[PDB]
Amino acid sequence: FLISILEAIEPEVVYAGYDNSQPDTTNYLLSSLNRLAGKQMVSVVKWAKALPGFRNLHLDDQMTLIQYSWMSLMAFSLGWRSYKHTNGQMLYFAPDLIFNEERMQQSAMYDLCQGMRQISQEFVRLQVTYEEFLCMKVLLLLSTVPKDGLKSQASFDEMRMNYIKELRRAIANNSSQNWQRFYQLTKLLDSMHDLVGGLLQFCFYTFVQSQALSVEFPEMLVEIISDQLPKVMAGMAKPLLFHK
Ligand SMILES: C[C@]12CCC(=O)C=C1CC[C@@H]1[C@@H]2[C@@H](O)C[C@]2(C=O)[C@@H](C(=O)CO)CC[C@@H]12
Ligand code: NA
Ligand code: NA
Repeated sequence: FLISILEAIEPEVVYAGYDNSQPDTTNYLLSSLNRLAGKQMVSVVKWAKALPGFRNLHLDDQMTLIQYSWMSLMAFSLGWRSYKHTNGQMLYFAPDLIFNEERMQQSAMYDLCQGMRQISQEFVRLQVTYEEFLCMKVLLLLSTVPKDGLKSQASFDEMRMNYIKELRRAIANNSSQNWQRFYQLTKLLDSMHDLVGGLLQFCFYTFVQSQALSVEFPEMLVEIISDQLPKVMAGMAKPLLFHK
């Protein structure tokens, strides 16, 4: 039922509104992705609010969690779309904006693009199911927290454990085979932190020099990044890992 609910609140595909008549310069590609991110942020916030348990958290905890995990959420979903639509060969940012070798090159962030493609490749290797993906995505929203704790810690812990259990349900082969899959899927979850660290570094860097580098960011993103950046830079957040 919880899983059936996740299927129901899963956001509909978001288009980039990309204009292919324009040259694919780094400035245009990055600005287009930032605009896409803004549109995706709207879907993310709406999705989170509809998530069983999220509403029970303090308003500040809700904002904090979205602020710290939006990049991981979008990168993970990108990995899923690329997996389903291109078997992990291209980055399916949006139906109207798919990154091939050429775009990855002109984006000036080829390596980060490959890091994200590696996620899709893991989905392929493990043949991640839609149910597993849905539960894992919720866990990402609940895997980067303030070092000083949350206001509704108790409720948070309970929520997190519920979705972890839901994930094991999706996984459920004998018990040892289920354990192995839990091990592998949570290894994938933990791997998101390092990738996201690199994604956020370039995001913050281009954000800080948005005007000078002519890389546009929509208001939906500017507000969030403006607040998130200092917190992250000061080392106020920490990951909730599944492995040593
Ligand atoms: C959210 C984003 C787009 C939507 C989506 O499906 C998946 C992602 C993940 C990668 C993200 C992009 C988008 O932020 C453009 C970037 C974020 O600013 C890059 C910039 O720094 C551009 O200035 C670095 C990391 C990129
Ligand atoms: Na908080
Ligand atoms: Na792989």
